[PDB]
Amino acid sequence: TELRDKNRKVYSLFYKLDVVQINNGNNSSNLYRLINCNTSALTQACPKVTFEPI
Amino acid sequence: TELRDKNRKVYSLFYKLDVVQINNGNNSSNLYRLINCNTSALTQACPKVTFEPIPIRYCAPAGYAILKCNDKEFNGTGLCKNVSTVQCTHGIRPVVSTQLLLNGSLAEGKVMIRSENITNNVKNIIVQLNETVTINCTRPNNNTRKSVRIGPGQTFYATGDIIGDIRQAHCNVSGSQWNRALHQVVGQLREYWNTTIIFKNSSGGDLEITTHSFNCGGEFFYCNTSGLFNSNWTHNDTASMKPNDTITLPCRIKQIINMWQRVGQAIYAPPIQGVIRCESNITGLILTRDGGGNINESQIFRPGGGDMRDNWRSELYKYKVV
Amino acid sequence: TELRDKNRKVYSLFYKLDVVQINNGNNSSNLYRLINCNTSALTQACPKVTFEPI
Amino acid sequence: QSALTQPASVSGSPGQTITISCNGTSSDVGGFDSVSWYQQSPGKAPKVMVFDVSHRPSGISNRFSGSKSGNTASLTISGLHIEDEGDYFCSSLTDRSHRIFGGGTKVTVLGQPKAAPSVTLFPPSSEELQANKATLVCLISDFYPGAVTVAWKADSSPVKAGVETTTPSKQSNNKYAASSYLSLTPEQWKSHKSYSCQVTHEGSTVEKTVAPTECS
Amino acid sequence: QEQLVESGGGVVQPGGSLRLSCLASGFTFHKYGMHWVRQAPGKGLEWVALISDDGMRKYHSDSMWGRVTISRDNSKNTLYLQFSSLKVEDTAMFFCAREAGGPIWHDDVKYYDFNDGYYNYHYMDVWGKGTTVTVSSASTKGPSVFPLAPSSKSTSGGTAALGCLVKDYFPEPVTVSWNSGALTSGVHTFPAVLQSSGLYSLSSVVTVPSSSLGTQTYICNVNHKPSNTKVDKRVEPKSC
Ligand SMILES: *[C@@H]1O[C@H](CO)[C@@H](O[C@@H]2O[C@H](CO)[C@@H](O[C@@H]3O[C@H](CO[C@H]4O[C@H](CO[C@H]5O[C@H](CO)[C@@H](O)[C@H](O)[C@@H]5O)[C@@H](O)[C@H](O[C@H]5O[C@H](CO)[C@@H](O)[C@H](O)[C@@H]5O)[C@@H]4O)[C@@H](O)[C@H](O[C@H]4O[C@H](CO)[C@@H](O)[C@H](O)[C@@H]4O)[C@@H]3O)[C@H](O)[C@H]2NC(C)=O)[C@H](O)[C@H]1NC(C)=O
Ligand SMILES: *[C@@H]1O[C@H](CO)[C@@H](O[C@@H]2O[C@H](CO)[C@@H](O[C@@H]3O[C@H](CO[C@H]4O[C@H](CO)[C@@H](O)[C@H](O)[C@@H]4O[C@@H]4O[C@H](CO)[C@@H](O[C@@H]5O[C@H](CO)[C@H](O)[C@H](O)[C@H]5O)[C@H](O)[C@H]4NC(C)=O)[C@@H](O)[C@H](O)[C@@H]3O)[C@H](O)[C@H]2NC(C)=O)[C@H](O)[C@H]1NC(C)=O
Ligand SMILES: *[C@@H]1O[C@H](CO)[C@@H](O[C@@H]2O[C@H](CO)[C@@H](O[C@@H]3O[C@H](CO[C@H]4O[C@H](CO)[C@@H](O)[C@H](O)[C@@H]4O)[C@@H](O)[C@H](O[C@H]4O[C@H](CO)[C@@H](O)[C@H](O)[C@@H]4O)[C@@H]3O)[C@H](O)[C@H]2NC(C)=O)[C@H](O)[C@H]1NC(C)=O
Ligand SMILES: *[C@@H]1O[C@H](CO[C@@H]2O[C@@H](C)[C@@H](O)[C@@H](O)[C@@H]2O)[C@@H](O[C@@H]2O[C@H](CO)[C@@H](O[C@@H]3O[C@H](CO)[C@@H](O)[C@H](O)[C@@H]3O)[C@H](O)[C@H]2NC(C)=O)[C@H](O)[C@H]1NC(C)=O
Ligand SMILES: *[C@@H]1O[C@H](CO)[C@@H](O[C@@H]2O[C@H](CO)[C@@H](O[C@@H]3O[C@H](CO)[C@@H](O)[C@H](O)[C@@H]3O)[C@H](O)[C@H]2NC(C)=O)[C@H](O)[C@H]1NC(C)=O
Ligand SMILES: *[C@@H]1O[C@H](CO)[C@@H](O[C@@H]2O[C@H](CO)[C@@H](O[C@@H]3O[C@H](CO)[C@@H](O)[C@H](O)[C@@H]3O)[C@H](O)[C@H]2NC(C)=O)[C@H](O)[C@H]1NC(C)=O
Ligand SMILES: *[C@@H]1O[C@H](CO)[C@@H](O[C@@H]2O[C@H](CO)[C@@H](O[C@@H]3O[C@H](CO)[C@@H](O)[C@H](O)[C@@H]3O)[C@H](O)[C@H]2NC(C)=O)[C@H](O)[C@H]1NC(C)=O
Ligand SMILES: *[C@@H]1O[C@H](CO)[C@@H](O[C@@H]2O[C@H](CO)[C@@H](O[C@@H]3O[C@H](CO)[C@@H](O)[C@H](O)[C@@H]3O)[C@H](O)[C@H]2NC(C)=O)[C@H](O)[C@H]1NC(C)=O
Ligand SMILES: *[C@@H]1O[C@H](CO)[C@@H](O[C@@H]2O[C@H](CO)[C@@H](O[C@@H]3O[C@H](CO)[C@@H](O)[C@H](O)[C@@H]3O)[C@H](O)[C@H]2NC(C)=O)[C@H](O)[C@H]1NC(C)=O
Ligand SMILES: *[C@@H]1O[C@H](CO)[C@@H](O[C@@H]2O[C@H](CO)[C@@H](O[C@@H]3O[C@H](CO)[C@@H](O)[C@H](O)[C@@H]3O)[C@H](O)[C@H]2NC(C)=O)[C@H](O)[C@H]1NC(C)=O
Ligand SMILES: *[C@@H]1O[C@H](CO[C@@H]2O[C@@H](C)[C@@H](O)[C@@H](O)[C@@H]2O)[C@@H](O[C@@H]2O[C@H](CO)[C@@H](O)[C@H](O)[C@H]2NC(C)=O)[C@H](O)[C@H]1NC(C)=O
Ligand SMILES: *[C@@H]1O[C@H](CO)[C@@H](O)[C@H](O)[C@H]1NC(C)=O
Ligand SMILES: *[C@@H]1O[C@H](CO)[C@@H](O)[C@H](O)[C@H]1NC(C)=O
Ligand SMILES: *[C@@H]1O[C@H](CO)[C@@H](O)[C@H](O)[C@H]1NC(C)=O
Ligand SMILES: *[C@@H]1O[C@H](CO)[C@@H](O)[C@H](O)[C@H]1NC(C)=O
Ligand SMILES: *[C@@H]1O[C@H](CO)[C@@H](O)[C@H](O)[C@H]1NC(C)=O
Ligand SMILES: *[C@@H]1O[C@H](CO)[C@@H](O)[C@H](O)[C@H]1NC(C)=O
Ligand SMILES: *[C@@H]1O[C@H](CO)[C@@H](O)[C@H](O)[C@H]1NC(C)=O
Repeated sequence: TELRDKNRKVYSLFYKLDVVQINNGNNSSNLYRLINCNTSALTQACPKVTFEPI
Repeated sequence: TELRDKNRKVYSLFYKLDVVQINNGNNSSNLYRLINCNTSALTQACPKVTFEPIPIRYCAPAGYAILKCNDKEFNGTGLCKNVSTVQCTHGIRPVVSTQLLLNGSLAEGKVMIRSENITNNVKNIIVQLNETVTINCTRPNNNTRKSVRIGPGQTFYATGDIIGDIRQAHCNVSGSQWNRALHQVVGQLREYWNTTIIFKNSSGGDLEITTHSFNCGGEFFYCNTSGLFNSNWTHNDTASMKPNDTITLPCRIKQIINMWQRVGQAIYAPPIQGVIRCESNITGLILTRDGGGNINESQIFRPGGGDMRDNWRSELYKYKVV
Repeated sequence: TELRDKNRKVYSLFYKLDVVQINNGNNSSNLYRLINCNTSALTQACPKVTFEPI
Repeated sequence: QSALTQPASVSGSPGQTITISCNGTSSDVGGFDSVSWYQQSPGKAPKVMVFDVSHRPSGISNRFSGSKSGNTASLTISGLHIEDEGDYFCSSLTDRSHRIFGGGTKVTVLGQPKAAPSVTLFPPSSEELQANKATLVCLISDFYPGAVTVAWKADSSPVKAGVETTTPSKQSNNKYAASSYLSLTPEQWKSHKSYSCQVTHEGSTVEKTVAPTECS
Repeated sequence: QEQLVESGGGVVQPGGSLRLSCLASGFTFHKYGMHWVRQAPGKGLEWVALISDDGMRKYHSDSMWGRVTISRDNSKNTLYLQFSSLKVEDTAMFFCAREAGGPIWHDDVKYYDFNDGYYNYHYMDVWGKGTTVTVSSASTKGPSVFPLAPSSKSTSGGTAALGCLVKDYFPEPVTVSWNSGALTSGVHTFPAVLQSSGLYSLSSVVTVPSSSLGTQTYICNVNHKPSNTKVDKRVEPKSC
């Protein structure tokens, strides 16, 4: 949450290509990891900026 | 703590304005959150950096000059002949304030008045007096500082337990010279009339416009502009000069602000330990005419401090880059 | 770990001068703080950049 | 469905340590460690004394602690305070996410000595005989703790029909009282030469006898 | 503070229904999965029902399953329980208890639900006022008072005990006094035991000296308020 200690679980929709099932366990079992997080950091793409040609 | 695993709960002093209640347990020891944290970010104010205004002089490059009109009657825009070419402007003290100007060069000879469009009441009426008056907003009781280390070299300057009786910070104004300056102004305010005017207070809105906000050692002093409109120089100015008013009035204090409506990484003003006393001259005003007023019967004026740029061009009407 | 919440107890080796005991460690294997952490921060030395003179 | 079983009541001296222990099953106690202990004082709604058995809820001092062993839970209290009196109930969450409460244990601070019950037996009054009814009232009174068992019998045979034993009700003098009722007919009352009420407190025991006797 | 108040409970008969309403204040009731509990006469606590924060799922004891249906109202900040096919065993005080605070705690970090919901599945931290419900099959009837003759409660010292047995009355309670409330020492009224005929019975007993009989007169004033019946029955040493 906006405060330090306050947290909360929330749901959304995501694709399969964004993450991969963590193979450390038996199977996925609702357990995934980002493909790019373990390699480097990640930040948003500033949605007010688009990616159209000029 | 500077260690990752170790934390610590510690107490200090904070204001009510700096936070808002949440978890609306309508009244049982309700919790509070910072007003700027929930909407934006926050950082330290770098207490070693000061906040007082120094006279700034803006110099022009080669191939350019600064033409000044030394005529005292010369209004904002118009033609002028008494020319003075200069390379750097007079030292302007950028007093960050609303509805008032402090420590500025006086418009000697006569009170100067300006406005974008006199017919449009919404436009700001700039004023520049010809005599100063001491306005003293003050927190006499001392402050306290406590450096609580949050990280490996990161520390916050919290307000510790204050020593002695914690008297509320308030403010003072001398009514004699203020009423004299008002006499001069209402003598100047006659655009087409000889005696009719009304002075009311602000209509309400943003907190900075609702009061006279300014800076004092980093502490954002929101001193109240309520003793201003309590006067009627309608018919007899001497009738309004006879009630002297040594105005002792309230003045609130704030720690955080969004500068220039920049709702971002705000700054917490740090402890200022020692007595705080902002005594200042007066040089001018930024008033506004009410929309709900007749054409010729009486124009109601009231303080307005929305556009901060109006506070800075008060002395730049003399100069112009050429 | 590379994951956010995941933590792993891994072991390494530190110099004797780079740390100092804490918590009133009269005689025991008490914890150890860094000599410069509580004074200021610390970051990696970018090992690809060598510090030799030219 | 079966409540977590614990003793009906216990007691202890001021400051004396004690430990209630309630039984359960593996589906609720051994399957998931979310076992709690509530307390209800006479004249008060229930209030939680333990949850998260190795931790305690709000308003609970360090005197109260909890432990678990397989299908059983235990509530330890060292330094018995005056506020510790009341009925404690252990409860556990089942595998079906349902809750189940315990049988109950009335904790009380000792300081009241134990007294024997001044038992008596009222015959069936003439106002009842004329109304084609009869009733024997075995009155138990002035006994502590509130654990007595009443039984009825004829002059030589037992009596089970019509028996209605009342629970021990706390008297105004901090002791207990009760009234067991045996409903009979006038002919049945006059047939048996004498009825008797046998009442058993803690280990010592008492009995009262009544017989029909017609007079002026 | 965070307060809960039950209402709607009252005397009823089996086979009907009942609407127990639990109002709440002092917190955001929109996501607090409440708990309906009952306490019967001479019995411990017994869980009745539980509802989730969003009302999606719900749990009822297998004994009370089917007879009761639980629901929430976030607009009213209220909880509701609708009964059906009431049983005489349902005689109890029903309470409406909260869940384990707003968030769930772990390692000093607090987790709220989806859309910042106040969810848990844990102990019940807060309990409500409580409302009584008395399911009974017998019909309303006036009482029958009879005098229990002076019986020696203690052999030594000469301590007798007079009584007045009230029986065959319904519904509870029955007030009794001795000499219009003047005599109070030794007075004791027992709880209304459910007779085999569906009616109720108790005994107002008074312990006095055995020598006080004859000189000290005793008249027990019984008053069954549900039936609005009143009597003043005398007690004396049995002549027979
Ligand atoms: C700075 O951060 C800390 C970090 O949490 C934070 O601490 C919490 O502060 C709040 C507000 O004051 C406390 O709320 C009160 O807590 C009182 C007692 O709480 C006990 O129970 C807590 C809940 O237990 C669960 O959660 C923990 C994880 O949090 C979990 O491990 C447990 O197993 C269990 O599931 C518990 O957190 C807390 O822990 C302390 O004590 C234990 C020993 O018991 C110790 O081992 C811990 O290290 C820690 O010191 C504690 O045990 C409670 O009485 C109080 O209740 C009020 O409200 C009710 C009505 O609801 C009234 O009837 C009553 O009279 C009280 O007025 C309230 O709930 C919370 O407990 C703190 N938790 C911790 C872990 O410290 C600080 O608040 C933060 N600082 C600020 C300024 O906010
Ligand atoms: C992605 O796919 C996943 C894989 O399917 C989805 O998860 C779940 O997978 C399960 C795989 O086995 C699916 O199981 C099936 O469920 C079928 C439906 O069973 C219910 O309905 C039938 C009637 O059609 C009923 O006979 C069943 O018993 C069951 O409902 C019963 O309902 C009553 C009344 O509500 C319950 O009674 C409760 O009693 C207690 C007291 O004891 C309280 O009083 C309660 O308040 C009260 O409700 C009763 O308990 C309940 N029965 C049981 C056993 O709990 C079934 O016919 C099939 O044979 C098969 O078993 C499962 O349906 C599926 N989930 C869903 C939601 O479909 C996953 O959901 C999906 N992802 C998403 C996002 O949906
Ligand atoms: C990120 O978001 C996910 C999704 O919301 C969270 O997932 C769950 O989070 C909860 C809360 O942290 C976890 O709860 C804990 O579960 C563990 C398992 O407990 C028992 O239950 C299972 C199922 O019956 C048994 O098989 C198992 O053997 C255990 O017996 C325990 O660590 C905890 O239980 C103990 O603590 C509770 C206090 O809440 C006590 O009341 C209990 O008696 C017990 O002593 C706890 O219940 C849950 O496991 C998570 N599930 C999954 C699939 O991840 C993540 O927690 C969340 N992470 C963060 C960092 O926010
Ligand atoms: C994946 O999605 C399912 C289904 O969620 C439902 O469908 C989605 C497409 C969205 O429209 C969601 O907004 C919607 O809820 C999640 O399961 C759960 O399904 C139940 C259905 O019975 C949802 O119940 C609702 O609860 C709200 C609030 O209590 C009520 O007002 C509604 O009337 C309804 O009963 C439940 O919300 C939903 N859970 C969540 C978290 O949305 C499933 O959880 C999800 N997957 C994951 C990993 O979260
Ligand atoms: C603005 O100027 C005024 C006047 O100079 C200051 O007023 C001061 O107000 C305080 C509290 O209201 C007074 O304290 C009390 O004074 C009385 C009378 O002397 C005394 O009996 C009490 O025990 C208490 O000390 C104080 O006297 C008063 N000043 C004077 C000179 O009388 C005010 O503080 C100034 N500052 C502002 C408004 O910020
Ligand atoms: C606002 O503050 C200014 C100063 O920053 C105040 O002006 C000063 O007021 C003091 C008295 O409070 C003056 O000192 C006195 O002067 C007289 C002579 O006039 C002398 O006899 C006394 O012994 C004492 O020294 C001081 O001269 C004066 N200075 C200036 C520049 O005006 C002002 O009064 C304050 N106004 C309000 C409304 O608080
Ligand atoms: C700045 O100062 C002005 C006055 O100097 C403050 O405005 C005044 O505030 C008071 C308190 O709210 C108003 O009093 C009112 O009195 C009526 C009497 O019936 C009562 O019903 C109201 O509830 C209220 O208490 C007063 O009218 C008002 N205006 C004046 C005096 O012109 C203002 O609040 C101050 N602002 C700050 C930020 O300090
Ligand atoms: C500023 O104050 C002066 C006073 O020093 C005002 O002058 C006076 O104004 C009053 C009316 O307000 C005049 O009274 C007149 O009385 C006659 C009856 O004798 C009546 O018929 C008139 O209609 C009027 O009411 C008074 O003569 C006049 N005196 C002087 C010496 O001028 C002045 O009017 C005030 N300023 C403004 C703009 O009104
Ligand atoms: C504004 O402040 C000035 C101070 O510079 C006040 O002037 C003085 O005002 C008082 C009355 O408020 C006058 O009092 C009178 O004094 C004479 C003796 O000179 C006495 O006989 C009277 O009975 C009365 O007490 C005082 O003379 C006067 N002094 C001066 C130099 O003007 C002025 O009155 C204040 N304004 C208001 C509206 O009160
Ligand atoms: C307008 O001009 C006046 C006068 O130049 C400014 O007054 C200044 O006010 C501040 C506090 O508000 C004073 O700071 C303190 O000064 C004492 C002097 O001993 C020092 O010991 C403290 O450590 C602290 O620095 C300052 O001295 C004072 N006078 C100056 C700067 O000449 C006023 O601040 C100006 N207006 C604005 C909005 O800045
Ligand atoms: C992570 O640390 C915890 C806590 O141990 C302390 O902190 C360490 C950083 C180190 O300084 C230790 O010497 C300290 O004693 C380890 O301990 C367990 O943590 C888990 C999770 O909180 C908890 O459930 C267990 O009860 C803890 N057990 C003990 C004996 O403390 C933990 O093991 C460390 N992580 C790993 C992956 O080992
Ligand atoms: C997969 O599951 C099997 C059986 O549960 C287990 O023996 C094995 O260790 C699991 N694989 C892992 C943990 O990689
Ligand atoms: C304000 O508090 C009262 C109790 O003090 C409560 O009943 C009321 O609901 C609260 N207001 C709101 C808007 O919840
Ligand atoms: C014109 O400027 C000169 C500068 O030399 C100054 O002395 C003079 O007073 C000015 N006159 C007017 C009317 O501004
Ligand atoms: C100040 O200006 C007013 C009007 O603006 C004028 O009447 C007065 O004489 C001026 N005073 C000076 C220049 O000292
Ligand atoms: C001022 O505004 C009025 C209308 O509000 C307009 O008629 C007039 O021309 C304007 N004057 C100037 C100088 O802009
Ligand atoms: C309290 O005020 C006095 C002035 O009287 C000052 O000397 C002292 O430093 C102040 N205390 C602080 C800053 O802690
Ligand atoms: C000025 O006069 C008007 C009358 O038009 C009055 O409403 C107002 O209150 C007066 N001003 C003050 C400060 O009293």
